[PDB]
Amino acid sequence: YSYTEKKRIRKDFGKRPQVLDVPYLLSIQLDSFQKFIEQDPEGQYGLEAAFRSVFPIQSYSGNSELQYVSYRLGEPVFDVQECQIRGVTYSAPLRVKLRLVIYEREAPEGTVKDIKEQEVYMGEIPLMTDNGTFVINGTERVIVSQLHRSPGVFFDSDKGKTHSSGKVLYNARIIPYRGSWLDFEFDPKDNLFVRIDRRRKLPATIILRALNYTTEQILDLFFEKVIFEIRDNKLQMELVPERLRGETASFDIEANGKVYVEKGRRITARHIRQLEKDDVKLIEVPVEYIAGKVVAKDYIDESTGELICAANMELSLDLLAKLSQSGHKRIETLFTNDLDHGPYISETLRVDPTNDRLSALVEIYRMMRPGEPPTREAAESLFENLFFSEDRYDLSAVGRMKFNRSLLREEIEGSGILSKDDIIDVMKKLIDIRNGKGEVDDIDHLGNRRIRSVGEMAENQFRVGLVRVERAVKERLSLGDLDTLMPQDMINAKPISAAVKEFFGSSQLSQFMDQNNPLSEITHKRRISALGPGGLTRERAGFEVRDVHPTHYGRVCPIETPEGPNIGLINSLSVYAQTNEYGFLETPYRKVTDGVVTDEIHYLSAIEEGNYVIAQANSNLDEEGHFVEDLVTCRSKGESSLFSRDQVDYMDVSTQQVVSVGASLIPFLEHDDANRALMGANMQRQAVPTLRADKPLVGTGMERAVAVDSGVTAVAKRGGVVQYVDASRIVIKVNEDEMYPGEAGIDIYNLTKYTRSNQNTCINQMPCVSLGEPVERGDVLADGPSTDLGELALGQNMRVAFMPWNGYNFEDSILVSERVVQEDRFTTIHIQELACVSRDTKLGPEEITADIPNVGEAALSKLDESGIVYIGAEVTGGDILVGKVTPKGETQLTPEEKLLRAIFGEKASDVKDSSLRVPNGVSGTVIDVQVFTRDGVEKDKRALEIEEMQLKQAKKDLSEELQILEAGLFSRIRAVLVAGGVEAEKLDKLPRDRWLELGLTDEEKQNQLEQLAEQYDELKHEFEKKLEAKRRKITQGDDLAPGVLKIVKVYLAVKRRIQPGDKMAGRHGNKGVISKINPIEDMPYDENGTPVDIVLNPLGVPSRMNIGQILETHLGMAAKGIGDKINAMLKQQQEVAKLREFIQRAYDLGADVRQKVDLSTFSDEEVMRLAENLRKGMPIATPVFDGAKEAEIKELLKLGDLPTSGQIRLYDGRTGEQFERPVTVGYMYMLKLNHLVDDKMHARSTGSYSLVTQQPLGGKAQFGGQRFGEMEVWALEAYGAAYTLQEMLTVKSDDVNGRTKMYKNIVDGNHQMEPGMPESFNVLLKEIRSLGINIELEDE
Amino acid sequence: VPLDGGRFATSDLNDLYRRVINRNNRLKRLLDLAAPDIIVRNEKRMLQEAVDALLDNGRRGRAITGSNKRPLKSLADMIKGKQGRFRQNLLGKRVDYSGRSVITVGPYLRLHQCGLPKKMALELFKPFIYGKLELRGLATTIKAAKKMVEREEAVVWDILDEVIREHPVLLNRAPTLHRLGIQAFEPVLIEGKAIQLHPLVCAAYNADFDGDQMAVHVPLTLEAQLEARALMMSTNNILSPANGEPIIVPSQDVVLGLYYMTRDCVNAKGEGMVLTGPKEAERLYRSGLASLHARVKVRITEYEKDANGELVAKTSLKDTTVGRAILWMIVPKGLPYSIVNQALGKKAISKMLNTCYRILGLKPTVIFADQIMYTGFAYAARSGASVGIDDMVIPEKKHEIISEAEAEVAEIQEQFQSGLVTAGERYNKVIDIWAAANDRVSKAMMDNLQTETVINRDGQEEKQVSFNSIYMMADSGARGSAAQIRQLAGMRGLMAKPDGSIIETPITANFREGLNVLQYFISTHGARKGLADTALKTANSGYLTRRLVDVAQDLVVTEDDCGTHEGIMMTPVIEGGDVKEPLRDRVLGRVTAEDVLKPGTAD
Amino acid sequence: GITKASLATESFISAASFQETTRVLTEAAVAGKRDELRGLKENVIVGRLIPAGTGYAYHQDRMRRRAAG
Repeated sequence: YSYTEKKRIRKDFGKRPQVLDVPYLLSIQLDSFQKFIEQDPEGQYGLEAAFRSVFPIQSYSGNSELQYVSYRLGEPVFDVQECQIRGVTYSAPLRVKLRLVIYEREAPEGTVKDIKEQEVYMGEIPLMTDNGTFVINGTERVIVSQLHRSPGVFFDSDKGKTHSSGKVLYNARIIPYRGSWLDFEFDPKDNLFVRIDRRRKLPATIILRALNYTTEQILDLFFEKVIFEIRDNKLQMELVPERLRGETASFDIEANGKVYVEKGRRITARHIRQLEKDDVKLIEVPVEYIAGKVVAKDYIDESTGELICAANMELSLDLLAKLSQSGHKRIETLFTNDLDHGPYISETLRVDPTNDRLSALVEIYRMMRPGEPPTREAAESLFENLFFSEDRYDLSAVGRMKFNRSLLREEIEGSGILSKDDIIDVMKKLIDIRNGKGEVDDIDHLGNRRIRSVGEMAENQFRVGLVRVERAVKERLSLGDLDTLMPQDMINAKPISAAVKEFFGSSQLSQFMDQNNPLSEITHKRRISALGPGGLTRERAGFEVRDVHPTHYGRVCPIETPEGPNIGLINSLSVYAQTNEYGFLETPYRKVTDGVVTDEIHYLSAIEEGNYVIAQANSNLDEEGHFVEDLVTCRSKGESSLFSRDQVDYMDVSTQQVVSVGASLIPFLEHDDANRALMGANMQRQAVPTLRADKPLVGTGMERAVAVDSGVTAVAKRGGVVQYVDASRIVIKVNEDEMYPGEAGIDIYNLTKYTRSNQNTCINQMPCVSLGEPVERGDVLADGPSTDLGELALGQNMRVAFMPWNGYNFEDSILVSERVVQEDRFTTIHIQELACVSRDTKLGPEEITADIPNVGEAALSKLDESGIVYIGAEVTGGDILVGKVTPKGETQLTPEEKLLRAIFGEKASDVKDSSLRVPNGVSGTVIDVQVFTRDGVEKDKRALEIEEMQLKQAKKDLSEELQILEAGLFSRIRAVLVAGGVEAEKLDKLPRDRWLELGLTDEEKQNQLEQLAEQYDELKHEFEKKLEAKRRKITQGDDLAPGVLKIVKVYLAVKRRIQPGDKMAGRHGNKGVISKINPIEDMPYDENGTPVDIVLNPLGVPSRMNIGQILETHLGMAAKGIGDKINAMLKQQQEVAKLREFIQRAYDLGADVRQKVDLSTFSDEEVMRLAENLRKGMPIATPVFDGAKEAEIKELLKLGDLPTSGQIRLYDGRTGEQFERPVTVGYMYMLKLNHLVDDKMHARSTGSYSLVTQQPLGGKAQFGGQRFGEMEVWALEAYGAAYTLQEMLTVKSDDVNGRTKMYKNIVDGNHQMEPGMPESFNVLLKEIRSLGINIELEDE
Repeated sequence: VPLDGGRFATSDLNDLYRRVINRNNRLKRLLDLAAPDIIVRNEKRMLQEAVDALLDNGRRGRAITGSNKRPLKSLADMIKGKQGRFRQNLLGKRVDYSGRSVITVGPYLRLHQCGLPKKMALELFKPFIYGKLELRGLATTIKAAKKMVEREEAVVWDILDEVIREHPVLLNRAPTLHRLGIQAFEPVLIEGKAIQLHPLVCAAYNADFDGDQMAVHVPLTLEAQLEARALMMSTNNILSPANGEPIIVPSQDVVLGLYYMTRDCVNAKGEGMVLTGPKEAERLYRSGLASLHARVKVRITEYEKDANGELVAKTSLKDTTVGRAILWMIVPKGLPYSIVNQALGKKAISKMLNTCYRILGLKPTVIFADQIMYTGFAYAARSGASVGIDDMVIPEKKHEIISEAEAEVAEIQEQFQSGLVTAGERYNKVIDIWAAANDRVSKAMMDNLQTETVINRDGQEEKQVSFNSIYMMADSGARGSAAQIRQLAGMRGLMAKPDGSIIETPITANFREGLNVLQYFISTHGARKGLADTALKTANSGYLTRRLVDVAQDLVVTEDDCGTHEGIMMTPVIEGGDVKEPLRDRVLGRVTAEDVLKPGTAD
Repeated sequence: GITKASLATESFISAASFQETTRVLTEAAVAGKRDELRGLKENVIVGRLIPAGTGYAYHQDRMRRRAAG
C-alpha cells in the first residue's frame, strides 16, 4: 500500500474488479492547448497550421511575396503567481521568422533582387497553467469545450411542413468549417432546389449549369437510358428485364413469338425471372406508348442540319414521326418510374428558365447580390470564390472525413475545396433518399456532434487575426517601396493580439473559474457547452437537442446538467471519455475474443460503437474471463436486449463509465431518482470549504482522484524523505536514484496560505506530512482548501435523526443543534478585497493621507501615518480603511449655512473626503495590504515599508533556497568523497568552498567536483543576477490605468458561522434552510445521553425518492459504530494484537469485495497510526452502481453492536420522555452551500436613484430597491388596494417632489402622500414627442 | 456622463443624432456649391436613411451599428418591447422601503404574524425612527438621530419596537401568480437574518424552505396601512378566490400529527375504560397510563347552533379513542364530534376547517387553524415518525411475478419467430403483459403494506390498518401517493423513449434494490424530459396569464342590479357514467335568473 | 380572440402598453385619438388611482365633476 494510503484505508464495498484506472481528469484541456502550441512539423495543428494557412502572401502584382519560416514562444515576463498579484495576463510573446522575397518583373523570375529575413513580433498568446486554466487580467479563467455540428454533409427531412399535404420533404446541407453553406431541398411538387447562403430558392439544376453541364450531360448523369429502335415495324424497344419492377402492363409484351405478360395485369416477379431466363432483348412497343416519355439527348435533322426535338422534352406521335423521317433509327428516353426513379431532375430542368452557363452565373449573381447589375467577370469570380477558393472555403480534415463517410467514398482525406464530384454525389444521394434507398441522419447523434476545445478555438481566432494582417500586408506590398521594406516594418501586432486577447477574455465560452471547491474547479474544466460561436441559443434551442440520446452512454453524463434555461445544452464529460483525433467522443471497452473477456481496451466512438454488440459491466465473469449467465444483457444498434455469450463483441470497462465525476461521488446513486441525483450533483459543486476538512465516512472511492487531479493539493514531484515541514513550506530531500546527476536533489513546495478565490473563499494549504518521514512520487504533501489527507471533503458528517420536530423541519427546513455551532465545524473563512484608487481630477490629484476632515482621532486610531490600515486591525462596518481626500471646489450653500459659518466662524475645508471604508454589515481582520504606484510618483511611507519587507523576505527566501540546495550538494560531495579518499582534519575544517580548484584521485569524485566548481561559477552568477532580477521586479513601477496615481488593495477576512437561513444540503439532492440553532439540552438524545446534531424531516424522502440518503445514513451509523469500537480499544490502551484482530475483522467483511487488505504486513506502528486515524469512524467506499447491499450494511451494523434495523429509541430532550416509536439515526454527510443569508439579506429605506428614469437603483453598498413587477401590480389591483399601488408607483419610486416631500412628512410624524406624476411617464412623453408625434395632456 | 475610470458613457441617440446633423449639414453645403445632382441625390438618400435609423433602426432595412458592432438603439426601441419604458419602467418599477431575505418557518407564529430581522426592520423603518426620536426628544436633531441610529444605541431598539407595533408589512414571493402571493403580515422582530413565515401560509405562496426568498415592502401612508390591514391581512385571505375552498390547509407535518393522534389500535394501554371527558383523556395520556390511540368511552358535551343561532349543549357518552378526545379540546363550539371521530387525513382536516368557517365565521376559523397547527406539530413530534430501509417492504411474491412475465415474453417471442404474430401485434401484447405484471406487483405491495399489521385481541390475531411509517405518510395525505410508494417497493413500471414510445421492457427494479446501469440510463430520458418540460412550461403559462389580464383589465363590478332578464341555464355535466360536476358545485353562490319551482309546480 | 380583443381596445395607452407598440401608436396618430383614462392600466401608467377597489370612490368623484363641467 501507498504511504498516504497506509495511514487511512477506506473500506471498499466494490465487487467488480477495476481494470482501467481513471484517466487524468483534465487531459482534455491540457492536450488541446498543447496541440495549439507545440510545433507540428507535418500534420498541421495550431500555430503552424494557421501560419501555413495564411502565409505566403503574394503581392497583388507578383513582384514580391511575404514568406513564413518558423515561430518561437518567448519566456513569459512574470510567472503565474506574479500575474495573480499584479493583475496582468499570463502570456508569452510570439516571435515569427519571416522572409520578404522581391522578384524583378523584367526578368521572368529574377528571384534574387532582394532577400530580407527578420524575426518579427506578432501578438502575445496566453499560456495554460499546469491545471488547465488561464490567468487573464489577474483572474483565473477557464474556456470550456464546445459541442457543435461537425462539418460535412447532413441529409435531413422535415415531416409535415405543409401539414395539409402531410408529405415529408427532404433536404441536404453542406456545412463547411469556414465558408458558405449549400442547401439542396425538395418542394411539395417534387422539385429540386438550391438555397445558397439561405438566399432565395433556385432550381437546383441551375448550379449544374454553372459547372459546365449541358442538359444532355445532366440527364446522362442523373437518369438511366431507354433505347428505342425503329426496327422497320412499330418502335422495337431494347428491354432490360430488371427495370420491370412494380409496373402495370398497358400493352401486351411479346418476344420470340411468345407472349409473356398478359395485358391488363400487374407485372409479377415470376414474370421477371421468366424474362431473365428467356434472355429477352427486344420487345415491340406501340406508338401510343411513347406520347408520355421524354427524349434524353438533343436530336438534330442530320439530313439538313437543323434541330428537331429539344433535350428533356416529351415525345409525341408527331415528334416521333419527324424523328423517324430524319434517318434517326436509335432513340434515347429517360426511365422515370413513380416508385424507384422519379422524374426529379427532369422536372427541375423543365422549370429552370436558364439555358446556358452565363445565364446561370448571372442568376447566381442576382440572387447573391440583388440590385447590382452583373457582368461576366464579376459573376465568374463570385461563383468561383463561393466554394472553389481555398481562402473563402474550408471543409477541414474532419469535414472532408464526415463528407466521405456520408458519401460511402473510400478515401478519408481529400481537399477543402468543393469539387464537381462532391456536389454531384450530394445531389445523387439526396435523390436516392427521396426515392427510398438510404435514410436521413439525426443531428443529436454524438457521431455528428464534435468537440472544439480551447486549442482549436484559439487557433481559429489566431487565424482570423492573421487574415486581418494579410489584408494590410497585401495593400503595402502592392503599392509601397520594395528595397527599403523589412518584414518587421509591414506587420502590426495590434490586429493579431486584439483577436486572441478578445477570445481569452471576452468570449462566451471563456469564463471565470468556479473555485468554490476542488470538485467545482475540476468539473468546470470538463464542461461541454453547446453555445457561443457556431453553437445554439438557449431560447432557439429545440427539444431534441436537450433530451438524452442513446449514444451519450459513456461519453456525456446523463445526470449532471443545469436545471434552468440551460437544461440540456450544457452538460459534463463522462468519466472515461476522450476525444478522437477528429473531436468525436469515445469510450473504452474491453475486447471479447472467444467468450473470454480480454484485458486489452479499445476506445470506440459513437459510430463504430453502433454496429458492435456491447455487454454490460454488471455481467458476472469467471477466473478465465468467460461470462457465467448464458444470455448476457447487452446493447447494440442503440437498443438493449439479451444475447448469447459467444454473440458478444465488447464489454464495458467499469460501472462508473456512464456517469460524470460529480455524480460518481454520490454514494448509492442507483437508489435515488435521477431528478434528485441531478440536483445532488449540481449542489455538490457549491459546497463552501469549511474551517476543518473532514473525510466522508461513506464515499465512492473517487474522492482521491478528484482531489489529486485538481492541483488544489501539493503532490510530490519525486520520492524522498521529508527534510523540513513548516506551516508554509515543505522541503523534501529526494532519494538517491531519483536524483539527476548535476542537481542538488531538494524539492521545495511553497504552500499558498490564505488567499482569495474567485468566489471570496479561502484557498489555504496545510502540510499533512511529518518531519523526517518517507514520501514517494505522487504522495499528497499538503491538503487543499477542501481535502483531508488526500481525499476530497466538501462537507462534514454529523448525527442526523429522521423525525419531525415541533415544526422546525417543516418543508425542507433543518433543525441543527448548538453543539454544531460551538464546535465551529461549519464555520467558513471568506477573504474579501477592497480597493481605493487615487485619481487625477480636474480639481487636482487626489491624496491618500491620514488627515481627514470632519473625522476625529477615534476613526483615525487604526490608520498609520500614511493613511492605510495596519495589518491585523480588526475592523467593522464603517471603519476607515485608507484615508483618501479629493480636492473640492466652491460648494453653493444656502443663506442659512452662510449665517451658521459666519456666526461660529467655521468655514469648511476645500478638500472633500472619499476615504475607503468597510462596507456596512461587514466585520473582519485586515490580513494584507497591497500598494501600487505608477513609475514616476514618489512612494509614500507605507509603500516603502511594504516594499522593504517584501524585498527582505524575498532575499531571505532565495538565500534559504540556495543554502539548502548547496548544503545537500555538499552532502553529495562528502558522500562521493568517502569513496576514493576519506579525509577527516583537512577536509572538514576547510570552508566548503575549498574544492573550487583542489583535486583528488581522478574518478567520478573529481569529475563531480569540477562539475560543482562550474556550478559555483554560474550559480553565484545565478544567485546575484536573478536576485537582482527579483529586486528590480519588486521595485519596478506598475502599468496602472491612465489617470491612476496609486491603488491600495485591502484584504479583509471574515469568519462566517452557521445561522438560521444558511442553506445546507447533502449529496442526494436534499436541500434545506437551517431554521433554528437548537440548544444542546433540547436535542433528542439516545439512550446513552448522546444527542443528535441535526434533525431532518422524514416526509422529505417518500415523494422525492432519494432513498440513498436513508441507506447512506444507515451505512454512516455503521461506519461510526466501528470507530467507536476502535475508540474504546485505544482509550482502554489495549494491545496492538487486539486492534489488529478487530480492524482486520472489520475490513474483510463484504460478500466478495474486490479489496483485500492484510494487516500482517503492517508494522505495529503502522497499525497504531491507522487506528488513530480510524477512531473518528471507519471510512467506507461504495462505488456508484456497484454499491454495498443491505446484507453487508447489516453485517457491519452487527459488527459494531448496533441495531441491525438501523433505527433506535430516542428520548425527547425537553420533556425527557421516550419518542413512541423508533427513530432512524445515523451519520449523514452535509455540505454548507454558497447561499449564506449574510449575502442574500438586503434592505433599503432610501439611497441612490438612477439617472434617466429617476427610480431606485443603488448597488455599491445599499443595493437597488425590490422590483415591483407587473404581476405584483396585478395582485394589488386584485385586492382592490388602490392607495398601496399609488404610493408604490409615485412616491416610493419616481415622483421626485413626492418622494422627498413624503420623507419629510414621515419624519414629521404625518403619514400622508402628495403624489404627482412619475418621472418615467413624462420621460415617455418626451420620447414620443421626439418621434414627431404630438402627445399631450388635455388639461381642465 | 463620466464613468469612474475617466471614460464617458453616452446614450446611443447621441450617435444617431450626430449622423443626422452631419449629413444635414453636408446637404446645406452641397446646395450652395451647386453640386452635380447625382451627389445631391446621394446626400438626400443618406439623410433619409439617417433620420430613419434615428426614428426606428430595425424597421430600416439595414440596422446602423456602432463601434461595438451591435446595433444602435433608436427612439422607437426605447418605448417598445419588454425592455421599453412601458413594460419595464412604467407598469413595474423599482421601489424604496423594500428588502428581501431567505425565509424559514416560524411555527410559534400566529396567522397574522411574520418574523422580521431586527437589522432589516431597522433599515426599512428608518425615517419613522428619525421622526420618533425627534419627537421623544431623545434626539432634538435629525443629524444626531442618524448618529444614534448608526451607533445602534439601546434606545433605538425601544423606539423601533414602538414604531413597528400595529404596522403591517407586505410579504411577496416571486413569481406572483395570484393575489394571495402578496399578503400583509404584522411584524415580530427577531434576532437573525432570515424572514420567518407562518407554515400555514406557505401553500398560498407556493413557498418552501429550501432557499426561497421573499421581498418585504413597507406600506407608508395611512390609507396604505389600512388597506394592508383590511384587504390584505393574512387572516382575511383564508378562502381562495378561484374556487371557494380554503387555502389555510394544514399541509404536511401537521396533517401527519393529526392523523397519528386521531387513529386507533386493537388492544393498547387503556383499552375500553370510561373517561369523564376530554381533560382526563389528556391526563391519562400524559401520565403514561393510556396510549394516544386506544379505544375508550368518553363523555363529551357537544354544542349545536339551532334556529336563531343559539348553541344548545347536548352531552352523551361517545365511543371514541383517547387521541380524538384530546383533540376535541381544540375544536370550537358549534361543530359536531363526528368531525373528530375519524382517521383525519388531509381531506378531513380541510373539510373540518370548511365546516368551521361555514358554521361559525372568520374569527373562530383563524383561531382554530392556529390551534390545529400547534397540536399537529406537537403530536407529530411526540410520535417519532421516521423512515427506515425496512419500512419499504418488497412483496414476498414479486420474484415469481417477474419470472412469470419473463416466461410469457419468451413464449410470445416463440410465437413471433413461428410467424404466428406480427411485430406490431407482438409489441401491444408484450406491453400489455408487462403492464399486467406491474399492476399485480402494485397490488401485492399495497396488500403487504396497508393492512399487514396482525394485532393480538384477547390472545387472538386481528389484522388492522398498518402503522408503517411510509404507509402512514402516504395514507394521511401528508406526502406521497400510491404511485411513489409503488416505485419505492414494487417495480417502477415501464419508461418511455425520448419520442413517447414506451420502451418494450420495463424497469423491473426499484429504489430499495437500486437500478442497473441501463435501468438508470433509461430513467434519465424521462427525468430530463419532465424537467425541461417544467422549465419551458412556465413561460407559456406566463404568456397566457399576461394575455388574459390585458384582455380582462378594465372589468369592474359597477352596479347592484342591472334589472336583467334571465341568463344562463345551469345543469350538471354528466359525461356518460361519470357525473363530472354536480349542480351544487355549479350553482353555489350564483343568483337565480328567475323564480325556481319545486317538483310540485308553481311552488 | 383574446389577443385581438385586447388590441382592439378603445384606449391607445392600454393598447400600446403590451403588444405591437409601434403599430398601435401609428394608428392612434393617424386617427387623432384621445383616451380618457378609464381602464386600470391607463391609471397605473400615469400614476393615478385605479378605478377599482379603494380608488373607486375617488374616481366616481371625478365622474360627477365631469358631469358638472
